[PDB]
Amino acid sequence: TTIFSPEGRLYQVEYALESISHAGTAIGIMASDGIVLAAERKVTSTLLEQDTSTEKLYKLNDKIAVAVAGLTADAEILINTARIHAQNYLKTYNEDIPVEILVRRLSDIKQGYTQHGGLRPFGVSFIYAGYDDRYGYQLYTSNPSGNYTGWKAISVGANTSAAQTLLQMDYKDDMKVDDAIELALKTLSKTTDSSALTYDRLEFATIRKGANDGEVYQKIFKPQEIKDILVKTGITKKD
Amino acid sequence: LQLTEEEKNKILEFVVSNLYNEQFVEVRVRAASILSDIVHNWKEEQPLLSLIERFAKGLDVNKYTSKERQKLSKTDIKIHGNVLGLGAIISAFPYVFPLPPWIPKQLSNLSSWARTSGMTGQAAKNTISEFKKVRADTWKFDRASFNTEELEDLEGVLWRSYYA
Amino acid sequence: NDRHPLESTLKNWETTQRQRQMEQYRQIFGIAEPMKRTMEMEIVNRTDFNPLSTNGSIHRDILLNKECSIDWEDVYPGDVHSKIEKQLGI
Amino acid sequence: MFRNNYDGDTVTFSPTGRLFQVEYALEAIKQGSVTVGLRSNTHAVLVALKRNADELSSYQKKIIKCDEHMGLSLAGLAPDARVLSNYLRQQCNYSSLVFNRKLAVERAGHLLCDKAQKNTQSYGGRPYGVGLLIIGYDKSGAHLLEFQPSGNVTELYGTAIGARSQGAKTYLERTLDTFIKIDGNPDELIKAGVEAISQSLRDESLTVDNLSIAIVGKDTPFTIYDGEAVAKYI
Amino acid sequence: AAGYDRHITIFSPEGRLYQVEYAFKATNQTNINSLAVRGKDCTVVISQKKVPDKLLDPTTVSYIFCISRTIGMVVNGPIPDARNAALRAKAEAAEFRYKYGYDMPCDVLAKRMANLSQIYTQRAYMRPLGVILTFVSVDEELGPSIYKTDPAGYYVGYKATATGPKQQEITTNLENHFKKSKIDHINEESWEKVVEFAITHMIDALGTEFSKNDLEVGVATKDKFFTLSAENIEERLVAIAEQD
Amino acid sequence: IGTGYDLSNSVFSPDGRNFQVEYAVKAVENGTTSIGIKCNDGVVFAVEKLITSKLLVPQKNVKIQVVDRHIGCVYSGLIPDGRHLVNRGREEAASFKKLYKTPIPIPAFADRLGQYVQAHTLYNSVRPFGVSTIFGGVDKNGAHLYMLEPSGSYWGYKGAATGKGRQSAKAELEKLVDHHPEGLSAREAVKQAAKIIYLAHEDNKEKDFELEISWCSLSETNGLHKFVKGDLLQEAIDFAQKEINGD
Amino acid sequence: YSFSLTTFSPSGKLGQIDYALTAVKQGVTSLGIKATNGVVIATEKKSSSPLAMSETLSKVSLLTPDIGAVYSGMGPDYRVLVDKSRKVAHTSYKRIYGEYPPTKLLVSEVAKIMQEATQSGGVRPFGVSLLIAGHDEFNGFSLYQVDPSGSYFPWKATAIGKGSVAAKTFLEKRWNDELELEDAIHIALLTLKESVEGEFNGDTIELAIIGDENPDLLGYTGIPTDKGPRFRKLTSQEINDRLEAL
Amino acid sequence: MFLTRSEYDRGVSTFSPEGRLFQVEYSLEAIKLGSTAIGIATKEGVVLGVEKRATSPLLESDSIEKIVEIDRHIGCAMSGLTADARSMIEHARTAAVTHNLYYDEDINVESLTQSVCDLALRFGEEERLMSRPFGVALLIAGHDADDGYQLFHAEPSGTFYRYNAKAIGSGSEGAQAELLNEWHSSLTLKEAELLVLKILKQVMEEKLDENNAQLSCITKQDGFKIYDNEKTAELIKELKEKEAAE
Amino acid sequence: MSGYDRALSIFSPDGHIFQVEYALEAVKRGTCAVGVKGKNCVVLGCERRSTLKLQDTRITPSKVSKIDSHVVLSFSGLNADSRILIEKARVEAQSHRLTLEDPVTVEYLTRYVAGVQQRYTQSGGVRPFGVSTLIAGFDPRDDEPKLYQTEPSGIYSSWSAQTIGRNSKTVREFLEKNYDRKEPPATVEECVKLTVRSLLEVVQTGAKNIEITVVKPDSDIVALSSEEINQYVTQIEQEKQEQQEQDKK
Repeated sequence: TTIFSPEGRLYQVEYALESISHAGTAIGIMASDGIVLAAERKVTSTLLEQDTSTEKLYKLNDKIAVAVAGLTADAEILINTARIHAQNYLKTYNEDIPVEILVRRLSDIKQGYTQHGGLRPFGVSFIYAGYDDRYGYQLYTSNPSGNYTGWKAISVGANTSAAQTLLQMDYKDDMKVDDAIELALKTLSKTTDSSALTYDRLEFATIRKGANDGEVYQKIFKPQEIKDILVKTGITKKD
Repeated sequence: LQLTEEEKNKILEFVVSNLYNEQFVEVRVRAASILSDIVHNWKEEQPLLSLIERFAKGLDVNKYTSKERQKLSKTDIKIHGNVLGLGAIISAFPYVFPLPPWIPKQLSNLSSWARTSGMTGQAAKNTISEFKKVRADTWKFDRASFNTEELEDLEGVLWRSYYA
Repeated sequence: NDRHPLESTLKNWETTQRQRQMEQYRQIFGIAEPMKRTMEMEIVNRTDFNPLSTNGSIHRDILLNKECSIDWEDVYPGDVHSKIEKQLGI
Repeated sequence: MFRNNYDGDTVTFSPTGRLFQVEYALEAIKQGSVTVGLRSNTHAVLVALKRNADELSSYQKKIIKCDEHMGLSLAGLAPDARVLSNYLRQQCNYSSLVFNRKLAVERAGHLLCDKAQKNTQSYGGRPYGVGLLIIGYDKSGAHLLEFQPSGNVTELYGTAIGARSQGAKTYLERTLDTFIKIDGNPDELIKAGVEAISQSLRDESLTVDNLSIAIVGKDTPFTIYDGEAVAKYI
Repeated sequence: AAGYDRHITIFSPEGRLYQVEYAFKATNQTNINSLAVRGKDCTVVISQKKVPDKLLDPTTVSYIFCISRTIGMVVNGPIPDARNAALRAKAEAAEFRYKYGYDMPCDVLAKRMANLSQIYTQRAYMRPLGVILTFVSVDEELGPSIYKTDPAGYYVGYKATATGPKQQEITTNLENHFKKSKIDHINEESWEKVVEFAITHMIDALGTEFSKNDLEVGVATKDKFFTLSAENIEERLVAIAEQD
Repeated sequence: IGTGYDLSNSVFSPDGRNFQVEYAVKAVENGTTSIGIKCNDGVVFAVEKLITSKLLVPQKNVKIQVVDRHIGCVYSGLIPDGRHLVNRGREEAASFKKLYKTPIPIPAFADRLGQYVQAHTLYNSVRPFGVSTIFGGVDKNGAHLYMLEPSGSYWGYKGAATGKGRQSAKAELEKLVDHHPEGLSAREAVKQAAKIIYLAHEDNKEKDFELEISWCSLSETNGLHKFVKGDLLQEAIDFAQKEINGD
Repeated sequence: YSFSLTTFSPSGKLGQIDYALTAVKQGVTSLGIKATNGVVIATEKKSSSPLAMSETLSKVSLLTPDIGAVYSGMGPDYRVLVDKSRKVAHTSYKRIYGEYPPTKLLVSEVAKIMQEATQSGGVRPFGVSLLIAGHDEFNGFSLYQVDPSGSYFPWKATAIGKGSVAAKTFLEKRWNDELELEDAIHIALLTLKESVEGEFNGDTIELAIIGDENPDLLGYTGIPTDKGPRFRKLTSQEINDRLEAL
Repeated sequence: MFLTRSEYDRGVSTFSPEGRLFQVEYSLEAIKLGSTAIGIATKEGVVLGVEKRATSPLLESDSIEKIVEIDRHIGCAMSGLTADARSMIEHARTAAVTHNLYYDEDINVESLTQSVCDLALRFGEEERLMSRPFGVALLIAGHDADDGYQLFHAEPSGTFYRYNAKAIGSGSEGAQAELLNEWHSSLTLKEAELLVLKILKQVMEEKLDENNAQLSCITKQDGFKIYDNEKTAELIKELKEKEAAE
Repeated sequence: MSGYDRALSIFSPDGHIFQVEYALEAVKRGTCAVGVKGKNCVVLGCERRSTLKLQDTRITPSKVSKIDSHVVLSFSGLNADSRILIEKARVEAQSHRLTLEDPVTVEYLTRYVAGVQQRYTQSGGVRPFGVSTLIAGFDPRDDEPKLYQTEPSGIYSSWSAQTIGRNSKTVREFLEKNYDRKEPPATVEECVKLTVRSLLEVVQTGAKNIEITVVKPDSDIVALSSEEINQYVTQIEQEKQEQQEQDKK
């Protein structure tokens, strides 16, 4: 009902934070030449359509992606608002939206749903990723409170604490995107509740530069490409 | 349940002599609020009837014409302490259901002072308004313990800016 | 003026057609019928606030008899704090 | 010890059909100083006792004017007596602009009833905490209306409102033929009210500042008296 | 009392809207049984008339309403809630005939009225009406027809629907007639035999004979829904009494 | 474990009934006794008016209200609620007369009056009207008499009684309709109305009263609703007195 | 102003929606299966009386000529969503693109309507779970489930209502990635034969398919460009003929 | 001590069985908890004064000025300062200037007092009624051509009295008793200054000086002015020799 | 209005224990923010919590926020709220010039901010902001430094030095001993040195945690980098060693 606890703390935000603390794990890592996003997906359903095109990971425009921990129903309302804002910026300025302007845009909407008592807050945590000329490769996180922070590597959702410790000891400022592929897969295999990692339990993506000077490219990996980085990395659930 | 009959007696004559404090008016109202706590804890009637007599001696008379009863109410520390002391006795009895017959009688003396538009009458208006407020959940049963003219003497106590 | 003949008519069409309907129901059925219909619409409009959705409401289309009809206004449609401090008064 | 479940909201009914909040709104009239209203065949009169909170304090206003032909007294809530009196003056002006009459005081009664009954029927407010005596004169003669805030009214030859008013009421009732005949000598209709209001003063006294008198009948329009204007009436 | 769950239209832990279940007990506040049947070219509605006080005018007691030229309904529930729902149904038929240029089907009015009941069944500040509405017509698309609508906003077609606090006996006798006859309508070519058949079933089910003033009748043919007067009912009661 | 169903208006109790509309009729059961008698060509209204002080101004405090011109209205219970429902009725009939250029049917004024009262049983933001109305008149179909509840229920009647004395009044109205099955005349209904009202005042013998009566007869008053006064009132008072002093 | 409904319970749960999934769990079962060349959606019709004519209570509904829907839960909630879902398909997509929306865009729009009912004062969430099934030129055949939360899921097969856990276990046991539309119809008729509360025949059972185009059902010839409805609702005689092959 | 609670306490927009509104009544009791403010009206000027609480040296004075200009002929003393006190005062400022530019003359002090009380009846910014309190006690002082030098106690209720002299804040009883025992229609401006300082001395507990006390007056000739610390000091010196002269 | 003052025991009115008191509790839990005036500058300083090892410093927001070319705002309490509170103030100032041919006055940037905070207190089951702020800068065509504090209730006040958030008692105690209102720090360097000494007593570890912005007349706004505040910290720590070794025993 958006009233303070006597400590000056918001009960609804704390309960929304309890909800996302169950909501599946996501890791993001910022290499010297690209960003990696990975998310672990609890497929307890055989008849759920794996090889559906998205669940945890989404495009916001041609150079920005997100991972979702939380309610996917809540996330998709924010994701569409961010997509509309990215194209409305591109229409106005003829230029691609800077990552800080969009990440904090979704952090200002999520704060409003925490102040007015007719609205429940959004049960979603986002690990944003992208490139722009103002900064370069940027990795941000945002949570049900409307707080947002810049990171070199971060986890959200379940098992955050184990994942942050594993990131901290292996992360290097000068590492390449293929080292961040390896690291994010290792971290998730060293954090997972499921017995071993496999291509349908895993959502993956990258924000590389490629060979051509003007390019930045956002491969949100199809299952067969994820099977290749799995067998190359030594996670290798292979015949 | 700790003090004796010589220590509670010292406490009483200290709070009662603070009812006639010649320099402070805030120490005269504070003392009533505490003489109520002394009186509420009495278990027998003979102390209370003698206190009622002490406080009623300056009151309970037609010795004053309305202009004396008015000008004394702006000035006189003695009747101020006696009205505050009798209101302290009345407010010590918030929830006694069959209303003791001395309460209507002593409310009748206070309600003469409640019309007097100064510091002495103020203590009486506060006494009667606090009384009606605590007796607002019993009032259909307590209205029987008063005469018709006594219930009218309880009426006009709120001199608030928004009551016409 | 230089302003299209049809502009002021089509701007106010939705309001005008309901205002005209309520006056017919007052005339044919008495003051109780538009008093009932305006209070149903008040409960539906006033208890249905969500800063990110502006695309009408499902029960308002049932109440307005618009549940199987499209206008050009439904195919061609046209800050959360500014919405909040309009809904509550500033 | 005797909690009432049915007095929280103005919209609740008691199991016996009472509107307790509205009956509590009447008990606010008993919080004011006494005012007395009375009429002959040709004049209506209001006399009102005014309180203060301290001897340094200006006395409270009790009689209000709505138009040359009517006005009112207020023994209840003063800031809420400004809401009704504003609305009555607004209606007097509406009648002179929109109908070119002036608002006959029976019609004024019907409009106050409508406004107070609306407060009494809808959630998210309170009953009015004020009783009004309205006095007026029009084509149907000298008129006196007791508005009670439940949304009701009655035509009366006289009445008293405020604390200790059963005294003044009983004097008007024992001295009615005395004031109903008076007519062309309006000062005895004023002294009739001053005897009546004097019965509610329990050895309090009238003073030049404590008392206000208002009269409205025939040509002489609605007028109010204060200070030495009420010294010849002590 | 479980707080708001029982006093507004919101789900109990079980998933029960107590505002809707209680509104189905309101429909039996009249103590009236009504019966409806389809013939070959007509549909008929027969309703128990209660006038206990000598002081009433029986010409003003009626639970049968003319909704338009071709369509009519009986209501089970309080008369204030039956007159409110009749006035809506009259307005909804009038606006449909204007918008679509043809006469409002009984199926469409039952759906339109049932969609309105779904509002009060979801909005917490709206209560479901305390009435069951039993629409009848001779639709050019579905011939004689019966459609029933309820406080939960659930509506369905019928061939012999009935609402009342003794409705189970009437319904169980109707089901046994339709089981033996196997046609889904009563095969009379004129409405007089249909009404007489509908007064033979309500006598046999309710265990009492009826006077001409203790019975109601409705006659929905093509081009007209209309109500019978007590002498037209007595012609049928006389023909029942001439047969047995 | 609790009964919060009676605190609010848009709520059914477990049995499926609005308890606020059941408490609003208790406000009517405290009201002034009043009746309407329907004749062979009209409607009579009669009321026992309690005079709680001599100050009550005479012949200006009135319980019979003339809705439109061809209809009459007497109500019992919360007086402010009857005034509100009497002013809305006047608006209703004035609208029909400006639009259709004919007086409103009494059956149609009753329906519009019964839909306004039911609308206050829908929403918790308002309470029911704590008043019952008797109203009736002469139109192009002759004489109609209606009685309307806090619930919005209304029916037509041969005679109707409301308020405190309703028991004794209903029993006498039943005697009338039984002795006069075809119906009673206009002059027989005013005399018999006074008898019924005096007999209902036997519940409250110490609370002195006035009788107020009105016509609406096609022959006696050309079909307009009109007040009963003077000799016909005194001829009714003497009938009431000689039959209640039944020695 | 202390105004919302479906607020968070201290364990991180939405509460009212949980009670809305108990209303869904009480409905007559519905189910859906996706095949290699078509899709099937199916349910039982429960009569309030045997005097009721359940040719009037359709439970399986056309959303666009290539998209079908069915429910479990409160049927009144489902009549109101289906007509908004139809209006949405025309106003948002057909009237801008001259072609009907896919079965992922219409499912998103239905789910957006159910999400708005959770995040509101004044309104309870829906008492229905919807199965939406269809075809599109680039996605191909698809089946989705939508719940009172506004969460939507793509499924190979699913069931909802009373018999749903036994139905979902049979659907896991029988589903394979090479089913055809006549096979999926047989599996769906077998699954309802276990979940049926009443009698089992072509009159009590609702069954629809999105399959090949049917140029007969377009009702006008001369335009091959227009292929004709993929959505077809099985006739009561076809259901009885297939129920003779059972 | 013994408990004395009723069931009518804490009622919002509700009457007790006597008619008592307990939210506005409990708001009127806060005239004993504030810092002391005193007003003295005379035929020569309205003397307003407030006791200062000693500040941190870092808090600069203009942050806490409890005597304020509304207009050149009107000023407020407050016993306590809140955002609502500045809201009342800035409404009074905006009301006084909007009056002067619409009516071409200076606002009557009664009419300004009524306009700040109308803000309180609205509860800021539906029928405006006296149900809940707003803000704090103001002593409004001013001078106009029609009703002269006027001191108003404007209360949280939206009602007020004119007073000849009024004290608010923690000296209220002992101050008002000494004011009513001592005030004349013969008070000169000088004697009104020594009288307010004699009253202030007696309540303040501390030794009275130009750092714990503040003075002002409204005069018609000079307008409103807050007094210089040197001027209150030479007045306080004059009080010392007036009592030493006994 | 709190503690041991209780007549005939007690009972509560509408009053003190309220949403705004719990917003004041949220403000006290947010990092320490300080501001001090000088002869012709104003310096605002903040506590960073010590950044985590995987946090990205080059994009991390400067805690002290520029509202306009001559106005600076810092806060303690809820960050999300301060972001929503700075946006309103920034557009309010840009809109000021566009409609008044006048840059926003520091006192109008403080009355507006506290003013909007007061509206979220007043009513509606919309909560007040869990935020308290320092607003500092210069008016145009003036050389007087200004420094205001605002609180969740919408009360505001002017200070020649102030501190808000965690441990602010100990900082205000140090400022009352080291800030003389007759002779304030006469030079920017001394003003910055005073804020670094003031913060060094309360910050978690050292030069990591301090960050400062210096405002000067004529829109000369200037954030100091880590390397510049490291040379201040080092100079102050040199003087501590010098003072200790200048013990005479």
